[PDB]
Amino acid sequence: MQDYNSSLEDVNSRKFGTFSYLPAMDAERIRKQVEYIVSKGWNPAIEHTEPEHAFDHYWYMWKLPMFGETNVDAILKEAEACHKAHPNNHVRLIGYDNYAQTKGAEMVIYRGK
Amino acid sequence: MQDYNSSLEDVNSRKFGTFSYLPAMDAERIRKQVEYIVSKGWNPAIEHTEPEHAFDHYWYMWKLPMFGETNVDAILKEAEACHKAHPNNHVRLIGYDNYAQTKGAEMVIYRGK
Amino acid sequence: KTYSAGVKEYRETYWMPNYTPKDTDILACFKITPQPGVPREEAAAAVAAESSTGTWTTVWTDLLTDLDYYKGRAYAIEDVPGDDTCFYAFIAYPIDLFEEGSVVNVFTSLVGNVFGFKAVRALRLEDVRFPIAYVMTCNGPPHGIQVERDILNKYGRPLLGCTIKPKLGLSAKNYGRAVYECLRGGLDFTKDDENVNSQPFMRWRQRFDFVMEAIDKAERETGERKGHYLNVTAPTPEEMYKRAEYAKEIGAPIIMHDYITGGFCANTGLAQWCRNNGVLLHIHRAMHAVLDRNPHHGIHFRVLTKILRLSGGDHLHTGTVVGKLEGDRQATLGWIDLLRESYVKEDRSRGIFFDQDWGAMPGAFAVASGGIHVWHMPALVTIFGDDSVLQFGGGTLGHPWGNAAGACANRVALEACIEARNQGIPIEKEGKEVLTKAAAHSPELKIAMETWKEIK
Amino acid sequence: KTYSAGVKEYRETYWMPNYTPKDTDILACFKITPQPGVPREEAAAAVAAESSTGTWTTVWTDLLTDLDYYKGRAYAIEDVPGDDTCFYAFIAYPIDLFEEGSVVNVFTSLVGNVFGFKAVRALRLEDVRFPIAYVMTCNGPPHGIQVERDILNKYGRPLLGCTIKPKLGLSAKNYGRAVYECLRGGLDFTKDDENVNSQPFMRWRQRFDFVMEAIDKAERETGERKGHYLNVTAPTPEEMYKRAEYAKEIGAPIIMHDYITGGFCANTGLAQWCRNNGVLLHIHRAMHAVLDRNPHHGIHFRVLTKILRLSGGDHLHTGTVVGKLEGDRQATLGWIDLLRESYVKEDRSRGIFFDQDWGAMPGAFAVASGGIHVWHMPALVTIFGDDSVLQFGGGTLGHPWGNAAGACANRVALEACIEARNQGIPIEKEGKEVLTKAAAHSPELKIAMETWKEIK
Amino acid sequence: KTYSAGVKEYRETYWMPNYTPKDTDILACFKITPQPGVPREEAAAAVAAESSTGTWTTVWTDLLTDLDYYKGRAYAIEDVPGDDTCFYAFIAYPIDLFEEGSVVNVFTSLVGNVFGFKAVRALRLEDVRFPIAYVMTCNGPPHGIQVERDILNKYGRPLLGCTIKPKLGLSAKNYGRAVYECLRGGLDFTKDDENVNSQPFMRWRQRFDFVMEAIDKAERETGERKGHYLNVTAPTPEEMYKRAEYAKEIGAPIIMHDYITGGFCANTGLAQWCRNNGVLLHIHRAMHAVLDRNPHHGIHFRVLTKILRLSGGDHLHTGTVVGKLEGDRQATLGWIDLLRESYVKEDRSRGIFFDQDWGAMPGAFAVASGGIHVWHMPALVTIFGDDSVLQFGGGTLGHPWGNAAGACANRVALEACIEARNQGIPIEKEGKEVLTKAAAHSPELKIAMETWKEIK
Amino acid sequence: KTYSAGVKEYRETYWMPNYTPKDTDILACFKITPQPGVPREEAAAAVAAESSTGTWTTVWTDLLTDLDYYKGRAYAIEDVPGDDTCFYAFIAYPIDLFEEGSVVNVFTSLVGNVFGFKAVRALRLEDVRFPIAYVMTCNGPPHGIQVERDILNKYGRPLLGCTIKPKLGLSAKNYGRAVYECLRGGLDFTKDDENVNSQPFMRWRQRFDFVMEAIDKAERETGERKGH
Repeated sequence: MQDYNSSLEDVNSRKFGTFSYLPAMDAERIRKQVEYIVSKGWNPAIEHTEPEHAFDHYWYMWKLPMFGETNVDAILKEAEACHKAHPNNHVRLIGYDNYAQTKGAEMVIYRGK
Repeated sequence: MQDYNSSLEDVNSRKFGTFSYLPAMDAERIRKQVEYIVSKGWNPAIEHTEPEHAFDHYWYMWKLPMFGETNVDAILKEAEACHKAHPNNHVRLIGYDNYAQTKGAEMVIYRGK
Repeated sequence: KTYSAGVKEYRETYWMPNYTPKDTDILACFKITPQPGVPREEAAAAVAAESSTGTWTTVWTDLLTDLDYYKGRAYAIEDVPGDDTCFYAFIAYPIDLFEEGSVVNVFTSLVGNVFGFKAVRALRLEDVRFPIAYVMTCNGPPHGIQVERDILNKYGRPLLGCTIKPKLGLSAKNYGRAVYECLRGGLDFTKDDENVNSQPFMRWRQRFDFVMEAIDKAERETGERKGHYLNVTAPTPEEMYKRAEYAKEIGAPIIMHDYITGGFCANTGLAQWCRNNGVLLHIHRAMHAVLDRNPHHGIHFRVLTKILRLSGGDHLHTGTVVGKLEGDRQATLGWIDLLRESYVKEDRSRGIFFDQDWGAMPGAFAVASGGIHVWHMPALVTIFGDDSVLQFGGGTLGHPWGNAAGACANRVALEACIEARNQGIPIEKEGKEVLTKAAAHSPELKIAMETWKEIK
Repeated sequence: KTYSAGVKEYRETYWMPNYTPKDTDILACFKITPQPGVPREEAAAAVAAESSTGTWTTVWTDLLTDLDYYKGRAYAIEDVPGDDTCFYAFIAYPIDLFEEGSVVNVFTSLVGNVFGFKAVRALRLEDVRFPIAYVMTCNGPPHGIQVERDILNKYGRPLLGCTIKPKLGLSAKNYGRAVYECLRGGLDFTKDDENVNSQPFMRWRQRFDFVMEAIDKAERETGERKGHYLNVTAPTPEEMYKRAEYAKEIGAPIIMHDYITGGFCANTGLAQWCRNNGVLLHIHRAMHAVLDRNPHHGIHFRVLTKILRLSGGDHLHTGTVVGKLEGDRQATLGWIDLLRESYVKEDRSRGIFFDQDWGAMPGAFAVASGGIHVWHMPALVTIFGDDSVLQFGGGTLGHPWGNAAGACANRVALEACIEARNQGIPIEKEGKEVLTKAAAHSPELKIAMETWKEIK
Repeated sequence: KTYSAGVKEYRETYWMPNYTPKDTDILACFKITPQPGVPREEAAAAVAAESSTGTWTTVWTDLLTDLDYYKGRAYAIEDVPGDDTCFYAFIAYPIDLFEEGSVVNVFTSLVGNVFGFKAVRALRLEDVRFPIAYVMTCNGPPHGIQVERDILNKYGRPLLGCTIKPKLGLSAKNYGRAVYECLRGGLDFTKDDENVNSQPFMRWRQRFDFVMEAIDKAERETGERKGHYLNVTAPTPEEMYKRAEYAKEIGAPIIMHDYITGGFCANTGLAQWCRNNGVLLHIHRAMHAVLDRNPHHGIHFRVLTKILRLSGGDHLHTGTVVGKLEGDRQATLGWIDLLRESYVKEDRSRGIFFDQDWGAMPGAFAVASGGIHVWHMPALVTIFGDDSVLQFGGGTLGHPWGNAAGACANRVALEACIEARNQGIPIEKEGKEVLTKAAAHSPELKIAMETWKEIK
Repeated sequence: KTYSAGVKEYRETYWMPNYTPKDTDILACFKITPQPGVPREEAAAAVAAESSTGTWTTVWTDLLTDLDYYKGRAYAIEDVPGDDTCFYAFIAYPIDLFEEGSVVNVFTSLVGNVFGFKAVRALRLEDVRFPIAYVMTCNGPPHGIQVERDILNKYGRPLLGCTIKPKLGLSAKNYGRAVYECLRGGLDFTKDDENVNSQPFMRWRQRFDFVMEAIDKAERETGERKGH
């Protein structure tokens, strides 16, 4: 029986949506998520934000959503480019579902701070 | 005739409920309070919080309340474990009165900051 | 039954010695000092008739309804232990006689006119049994003890308060300065005096504003929740509600009302308002001694305690036991139980003539006040227990070092007494040594103990 | 001038035998039965201090204000004629101590806590001098005697009323039938009993509706304006105002309130509402005997009369003089004068310790009720005069021929007494012959006189 | 035609086998168990007549209007696959028969009286076709799935909730502590039990306050948006709206209503209020099993699902599929589609007798709850998909390490199942291995898996 | 008194055959058709648990409160006369469990979820004892029989009513004409059908207006009070 170990002062207590309660995604896990987004026909997109502003509804869009993009490697290189340009920012991978007009998927693939 | 010596900037001016106007409790006084809680039939519990958040209604629960626990030494060791895990936090000892659904007792047994 | 005009005795109809009270009946105990020559049963039946459905002469309209049901009836007479000039009469009233959720109606019915009846020399309402069915129609305390402790985040000890003195004459800013010093010293509450409503020297809005300024500063300084009973007692209900609304607007956690002088109607309305708006309600019992002091005429304070609990209040002034006789001490303990407990058993030694069931209606804090100081801390802690508010008006402002030091002295004395009680020390037996050991670490407490003499 | 902590006697500060009361001071007379060993001046000063600005121990905040001005002071002590265990203390309070237009505040200040003070065995507030400056801040009666007579178009005689009996148990329609019979018989008013608010057997809206039906029928039948005091006494001010608003909506000319049990706050609010809405306000004095009966403890009814006149009421129950002692007769005449007159001079024989100036504040009708019947008509007419309401609850419904005949008998008796008084007959000396000559033409009056015994 | 008084059979007028339903007709399917001796067509026509415009005997007012148009008509009869004691009757009602935007009216018309008709032994409303023209008159969900996900900023997974247990008995502060622990553990939502409205042990305002305190603390601690379905189900609509308004005032993102026990009128009003005030509406289906459990009598839950979607709700409890029959599995999938999809095609295997067009009316979250724990995570994720709320009341509070650990275990299980599903793993086939691999990194999940038995 | 996680049976806590109902308890009689193999006491205790304070697995928050008081308890089981597939379970609920003056709350608590519980094949709520203490918290009928007779001035007989037919399809004026003819013939009341609320062929304000026109004409014609 152990204490849960979450607190207001512990910065590791902050979570960032889907898959933030799992171990940080490696390259193989990120690629499988990109493949899932493409398989659904969703439009991949990359957003990023400073960790202090992660609660905001709107993160910074990295360029434009890669509409109609099915090349997994191209999506991965865009996410990596955003990570290099903003190494201290959380980087989110998004699959836009234009038919439901929702984000079919959203997950932080590069954790900041 | 002396000045009262309390101010907004002096961090020692902050108080933390019952027995905070008395000298900091030593081991024997803490044991006597635990014995009182047990004798009342109340359920011992340990909470803790960062000193800046001591005003909050909800502190962090240290594990679960030791329901039906009458071993004073076990309660003391749980409080000591909470203190060791969070040495900078205030640690509060609580006796839950389940019949009145109130805290029959609540006192900071380990002062932080 | 037929209509026969003329005057008839009350005994044959309103005296039923074989009546068994129903579980829904309101029961009343009247200590009756009858007029000489009037038999006991006639006096009891007269009280029952005049309090429920009786009239001095037979009226035909009685036959349009079921008087056998609706009437109040005296069902028992007992001797008063000791005094033989009076006797106890027990009267039962059907629950149908009263408007639901109206302490105003029950009070008016019981005490409206029987106290001036010529058949009795004197009359004292000793106790009233409110059936649980009637209790559940009343709002009761807006929050009660447990909810209030949760709101204030204060546990394991009585709360500490202080009425600001002088009762009148301070400007709003000076008043707020006194409030701030008291609260920063360690008191949980400060209090408007009962006659502080809105005076030319301190208009109520200014007092509310500066009190809230003081509360905010003290809370930031000490890190403990603070309050001040802002008196909303007002000439009219509109004014009372306006002051309550402003107190809510500025974030006041607690307000105060004089429920006897303001009246039960205004008090019940205010208690419901407090429930609807999440504001604690402190009840001051001004004028109680006009009603309850005389042992042979008036209304015993335990009845007023029950009435207040039904009408609504989170705190109620219950008086201090210090300096009272054993009978008075027992009566005080009884009405404290009536104020705070879920069920109070009949106890003739305490003057509790009826079992009082409160069901799930929460209890209110018992408030001790009046000429008390640090030397009273042990006794108070022993008598009232945790679920009480101890108010030190003069005992805080009369400290030689000012309000903050006096508040700290009172807080240290209370916490020392509480810790010693938790450790198993007999606090009332040896309060001097507990206080002295505490004062060894508190100069404020030491000089406070020197300021006022020991009481024994 | 300097702060010295500790307990000091009240006599040196709050006893000023050379003080001359100001024209704006509120003056109070307290009959004090002091605790043995306590000197008279100490007791009077203690009463003054505890009622105005005093505290049991010296507080430094006193020096932030002008205590010499704001304090209440005892300025005179007199012996009570007869009894030597008590004495009269006269205390002056500056007008600044009180909220303007607040009988609640003045009452709370005067009677809030001094009645429980340990220095006195017993305490009775005998009289209060309200300065004209304070009187003009109070609303007073919503209409007063003259405005009410103009509204009702009734002149040259006392008004006649009747409380519907039994006090409780009638359905709304049966209640209205009784009201209709009374009003058609010749009464000006009918009245809800003090405890008729809204009961399960007769909810208030139904009672209001059927009462208005009865009033309309009786007014059409007799061609005279009729009324029924609809009781708006309610658990909360919101409910009280709702019932008052409905009474106004259905055209009720007059409503009723129990100003002591309902409370002064609700009553003052209702009086202002009645002024704003053109509805007459009848005030019932339920619970008065709890306060005013005991000659050594409590509040004399003349104080309550002044309070009611300031708070507001068009009628006030003043009690019946018949069967009272000579001192009680004089006291009753005194408080009737206080209720109705523009200026009442000091009269120790009547217990009027102060000149009371009412300025232009109108007086209220004095209401006589309680066990009275036709044989009381002469005395009542002699005692109360024209500006009164005589209420015959049992005396009307207890008539052998029903409410209409009893109302006619009461009306004939009143009109015969009034005509004989106008003709110069000594009505109280020869009331039997006036009533007999009247009964020669009124069978209802004849059988009413046979129903109840002659009264001397 | 002409007026001929007397009783006539329903079959000749209300049975039209050649009728082609219009695109605006409301269509109903009734499983009829007829009384012996009654032919199928007579029973179907009786249901149609009693549900739309019929009467037991001919009335002349019939001829004042065009009941050839207004009447409901049975147009088809089919055999129930399997059971031969009952048959399906398809009835068409013109859209003019119903008040626009009133599920109350449509429900009352369809189920008001036909279920007690003597011509049938039993009756079950299986399905109702709401034409798009009628659908567009209804408010529908205040926000719907996509708007809710945007408000909460939660995508790509089912939401996680938890009802606080015990259902009753917790004080407001203890309740809030439980809420805080659950939310800080990783749950999106906590939930009031359906019977938590305002109890003596926890009044609603206190619960709302402490829940909001818990929500704020958890949101600050985790950085994720949190909510708690505050139950606004109340005795009266005024009380319901008061509680909803207070929830909005304190910033509550979501409230809850029991739409069957509270009623469709209150629920529709609350859904419109939620749209007007931007508050999410969680709908609890208490009492549903009284209506929908019996396979031969009552109202199938797919009808109640359509009714709720029209009346308005952002979430709806749809039940858990685990432990259901194959037909029950398919029926559950069908009504989940009815709750969430824009268009649902007829599918007899799912019990969907009609194509249901929802147009642009958004769908609501499907809520899974009831005796579920971590071992159910795979199946749930497979059955409900992303647009669902999975509620673990006991599965969170019943964790051996408390609410935070149980919430973390449920969150880890959900996220592991979602990631594995996104990776292409067959989650329902191999849920044990996915959960075990997840538990390798989550001690909370490991001990949760040990706490409750594996499900297969 | 100690927290032990896991699933436990309902019978040991929620079945109290020696419990004597209090005068303030809400009592319920459930006709339980139990699932085969489930003992009667377990079925009765399951109904008591799920309707008051129970949960499918032990939760630690139970120990923060007095479960021995707040719980609903089955205190008696009887055989249904005749049918043996079902039995009567009598369950007592403390009055504290319910919001005062809320039939919504009491109804939700009793019938909210137990009717779908797996342990029972079928369940019928036969009777509920509302203690007088709870009854007095409810508003009850706005007027009741005696007040209504006084309002309507009708005594010594049942009142006569009539629902206007056809249930739907009449215009407001034609509806009012039918109302007038009924009322003038001697009926005390006419009645809207349950599904007459506000339809395109007869909007409610129009129906209300012409009904009142009909009522006034019938009252003047007959001299008796009429209603619709």
